[PDB]
Amino acid sequence: RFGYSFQNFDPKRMARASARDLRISPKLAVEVCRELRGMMLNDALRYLDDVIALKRPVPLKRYNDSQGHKPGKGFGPGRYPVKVAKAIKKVLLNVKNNAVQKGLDPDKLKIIHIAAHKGPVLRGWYPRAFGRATPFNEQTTHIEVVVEEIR
Amino acid sequence: GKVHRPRRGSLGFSPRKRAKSIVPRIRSWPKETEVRMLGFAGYKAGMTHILMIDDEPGLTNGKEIFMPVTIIETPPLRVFGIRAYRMGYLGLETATEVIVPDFPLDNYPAKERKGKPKPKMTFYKLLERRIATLPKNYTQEMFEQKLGQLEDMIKEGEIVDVRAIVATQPWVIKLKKKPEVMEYAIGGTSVEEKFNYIKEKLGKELRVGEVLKEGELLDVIAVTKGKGTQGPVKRWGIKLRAHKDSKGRRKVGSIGPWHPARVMWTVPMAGQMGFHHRTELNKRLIAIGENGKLKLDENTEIEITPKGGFPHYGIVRSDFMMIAGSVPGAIKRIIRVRPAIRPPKKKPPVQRPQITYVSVESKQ
Amino acid sequence: AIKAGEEVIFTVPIKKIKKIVPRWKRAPRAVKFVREFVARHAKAQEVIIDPKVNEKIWERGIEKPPSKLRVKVKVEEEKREGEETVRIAYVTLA
Amino acid sequence: NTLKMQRRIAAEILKCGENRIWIDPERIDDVASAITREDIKRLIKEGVI
Amino acid sequence: GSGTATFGKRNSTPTHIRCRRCGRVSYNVKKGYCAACGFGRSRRLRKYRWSKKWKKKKNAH
RNA sequence: ACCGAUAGCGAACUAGUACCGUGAGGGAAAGCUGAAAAGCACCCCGGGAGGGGGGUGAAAAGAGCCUGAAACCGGGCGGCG
RNA sequence: GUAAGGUCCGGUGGAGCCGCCGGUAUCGCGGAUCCUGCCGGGAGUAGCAGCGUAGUCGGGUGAGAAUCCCGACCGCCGGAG
RNA sequence: CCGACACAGGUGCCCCUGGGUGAGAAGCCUAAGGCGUGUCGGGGGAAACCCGGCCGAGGGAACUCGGCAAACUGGCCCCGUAACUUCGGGAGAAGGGGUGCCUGCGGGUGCGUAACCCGCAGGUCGCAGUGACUAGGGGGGCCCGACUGUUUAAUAAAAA
RNA sequence: AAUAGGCGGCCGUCGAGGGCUCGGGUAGAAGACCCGGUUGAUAGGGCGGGGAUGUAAGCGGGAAGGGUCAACCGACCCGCUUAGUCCGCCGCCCCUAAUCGCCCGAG
Ligand SMILES: [Zn+2]
Repeated sequence: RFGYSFQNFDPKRMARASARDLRISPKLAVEVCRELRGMMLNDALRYLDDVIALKRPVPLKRYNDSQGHKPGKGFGPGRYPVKVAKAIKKVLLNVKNNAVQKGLDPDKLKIIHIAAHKGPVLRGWYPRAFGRATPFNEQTTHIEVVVEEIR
Repeated sequence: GKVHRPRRGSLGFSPRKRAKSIVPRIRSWPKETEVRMLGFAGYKAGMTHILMIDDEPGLTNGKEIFMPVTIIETPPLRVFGIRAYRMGYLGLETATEVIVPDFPLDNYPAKERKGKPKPKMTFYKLLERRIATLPKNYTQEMFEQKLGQLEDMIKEGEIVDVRAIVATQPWVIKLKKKPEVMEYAIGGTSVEEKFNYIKEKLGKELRVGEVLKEGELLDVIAVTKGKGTQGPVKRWGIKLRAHKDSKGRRKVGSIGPWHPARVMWTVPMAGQMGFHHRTELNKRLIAIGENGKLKLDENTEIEITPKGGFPHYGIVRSDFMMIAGSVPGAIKRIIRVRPAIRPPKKKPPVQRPQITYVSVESKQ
Repeated sequence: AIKAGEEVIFTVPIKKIKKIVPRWKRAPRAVKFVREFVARHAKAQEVIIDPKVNEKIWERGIEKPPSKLRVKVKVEEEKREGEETVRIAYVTLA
Repeated sequence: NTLKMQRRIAAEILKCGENRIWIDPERIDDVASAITREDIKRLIKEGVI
Repeated sequence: GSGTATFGKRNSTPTHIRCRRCGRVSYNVKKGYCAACGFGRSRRLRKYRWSKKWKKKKNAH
């Protein structure tokens, strides 16, 4: 995957980055992106740091089966996707670098578009009772992000 | 019907859910002619036993018998509000209420910790722990003007009832600082007299000795001890399944027939047990103490607190009541008492009985 | 508090965690409790537990850690890497 | 590297179980540097093993 | 018995080994002949008309 | 006047090959960059995989390479909520 | 155009395609517990217990250490591991 | 290695095994040798409920198709031992008493105050002395088959 | 309770009132709930009270005897000793930690 789903990208005012074939949960990636959308880059990085440190739960709105609630208001199911947070943090650092190279003030960068997709699946099998072999697969994730220097 | 047995448990206490508030509510009040506050509040202290000469009717009349007692400590209540009720379309409605302005607190047990002088507490500072938003720039003139307006409405006749708003004083017994606010009804048949009683007692302290009568029956309201989630065997007392059962023994056998094609609400199930709102009737008031001491024969006074202190509780320091029997709730629980709403035809005389022994030995 | 340089004595009540854990994890749970207690009370970002105190905790096997442990705590400031100042506590027997 | 070959060869040379071989915890670099049976014997003589 | 535990006794001498004539692993070793080409039992090859195996070799089926 | 890569011989290709059964025997899947590799020099970041600039090409058609549908999933937009 | 369906406009694509007359056919998809390929809800759920419940503290390598290496302590098998 | 597997099965436990207790290649502890890979970890009075264990006052099978499961007894020394009988047995029938440690003697084989085993007297502690581990519950009628043995590998072990 | 209630107070047209974070349970499967948070006895530590077992180690003496009837060995007993150990109970003392900090929030 190379293309982005953003329509009106402007190279003069915007920067973009992506990651492909990440070996993380696409569901949790979608959930984290939903929360990161619309935030400033620094705020998003601090958000991810808190999630990684387990100081801040991520709410679950779509994939939340058999998930317990968390202390405070708005919870409701939540969890701490550390691996997803780490990968997305690396992508955010990459896009920050792209903006800096283009010559955009890093303190005014707002995440205008961020999305996650399901990529290719790596197949595997696991043995089970009664001589049956059963699917045992990894689902990879694509991440895309484009930030804009607001004014 | 082949074999018949009474149902397991009572359906009259459903839902068996956690109590709405940890502070018990009183839905009904006794009907009395004497102008006095109908009830009191206190904190559970513990249990002991006494030996006394029985006086109520029965075979054991005039004989020495064993009786367990629950001691509950009762620091005086602060009467700080008056509320008026008019008659609405569907029931009573609150016409208005008025509370006294802030005053210095003269019973706060402050200690001169090194650095800074004594804190110099005042009311509206212990109360904000419960209300959290109290009147600002409130003065005696406006308080008196509001009281006069309330009296004027009473004279006009739109006020059908009046109640007194009181707050506990845990800081006196050094149990905690956050107070508890309740409202109590008053006895009598004239709203004007009830209002005058409350007005005379506004802003003052009230003690058990001034309201409750020794030897009379009461009803005790509190929230029982919490047990958490419990299975049907303990929650409803069902029968254990046969020992050969390979799918468990502490569960109900069948949860319903084929028709109706639904699980009925009357089938025993697991759920919350304990921490329920409950009322127990006809608990006799054996004695009322003062300052943690009980006077027996006007010549020897004994300290109610057992040796080593009450388990899980401190030392009784204020007025306390000795109720005959057991009361719902845990140690330190807030417990309310009201004059008996449903006494028997034949009841014990209203007076302290003859006590021959009080157990003050170590209870731990 | 404890500034860098001086030593203090603490009495860790390991007994507070005996019943909240299965009997056969009490020793490692006690080591973790000691680490948390020392870090919290000394305001140290890191704690270094001596093998001697570890052996004292493990003396009677994995099931019977001592109920109370008297330890010596010495605090220092490293200020390494420039990430503020890091406080390191050292725990020794008695 | 993983100190496996050195431990096995030292046990063989000393005629004892591998669990009875002691390696100086503060000379791991030297022990790993040793690659031959001659080097292992030299370390044994020095007392590192 | 008769299932998983039975297959653990396959550590004895193999029934069939390589055949010098046809090169297939079908030489019954204990009896001394090939179950595919008949080596050690006949001079001529073991060929049957109901069998398509010898046609599969030369893609002539 | 045969089929046009689930078709046509099982095999358009390292196919009677891989693989299954002790054995007799059974037996697949899998074609396509571009006219020309001109198959991305150099720069920033990342542990790396890769990402962003900048180049090549009529067109990335970028080797996971002609066209690129449906089912499914992520985002934006219009309506309901 | 009643219809089976035909034709036109905007976009992608990069080399073949159709109207009419007359013939020919492996000629028309919703089902066969149909066949082949791909993807959904179940689901970030079960499982990663039971027959031997084993790790902890300092140091080391390393971008990265509950899981790798060295020392001590504590344990399992010890007619079998 | 075989069973589709880094399968709790099978093949191969095929050959071999220091010290204490002890009749013992039993159980328990431990030396040598091996392992922490019968390879996911962390939290918790953090419940209900389920699997595997320990104890339960008073009664003692009133439960159940049926004492199913559990429980009683349990090693060793001495006394004592029924109906019946194919005279061999039943039989360890049944039932009763003792058992630790310490201080001194006697005895058997022995050259020996080497080693192994067998009795005797005295003092003494505990609720309990085969103190853990190991370690039978018993008796009386009836039916069937004489006994040891074999059987439906994967619901029948039996009077077949 | 779709007639989706009454009342006193506080705020808005910067801001009352909250959540996370902290020390603990009158509570608890996650959530929720309750008390405390320097306006302090919430937890730990020290001291004191009350408890459960049942008289610690060490030293001194006796002990059925044996021993060269000497030195020494000896199960067990007596005194210091209501001892020693321990406390998921209570009281007093700020000695330690209840800190720094972050985010909704009507208009
Ligand atoms: Zn052959």
